[PDB]
Amino acid sequence: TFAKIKFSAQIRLETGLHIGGSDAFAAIGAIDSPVIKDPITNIPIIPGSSLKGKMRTLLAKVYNEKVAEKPSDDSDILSRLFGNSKDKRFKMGRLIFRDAFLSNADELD
RNA sequence: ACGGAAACUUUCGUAACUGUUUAAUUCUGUUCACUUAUUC
Repeated sequence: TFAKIKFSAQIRLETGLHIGGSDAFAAIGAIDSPVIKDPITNIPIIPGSSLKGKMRTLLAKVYNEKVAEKPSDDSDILSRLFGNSKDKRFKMGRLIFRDAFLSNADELD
């Protein structure tokens, strides 16, 4: 009737990425867009907005039936997984992500 | 050298007792700080 499925995993980075954050003040040697971190502490963290915006794009190009043009209006077979602000049959999404935090500080030092 | 002369409709007493503009309601549904790039 109503179940809760939590996909707990550990994202391992094999190659250093580069995602721009807010302002260019993460250190004393920046000149371009740095990396988003934590407003309280000083640990490089990755938000959850970049995961939904990238996984949906790479998935809607093989599981679709029509050439897309605008978001929330392509491939109805997967629109119920992320959401749709135009279809009256559903509005809320059934896939809630989470801002991944760096928990590798217990053995990095 | 008047059917006149003498004289408070006056004294007393809250329009009063009682009583929620109340019950119900996410300012949210879609959204990578991105694209091209030999520290040689």
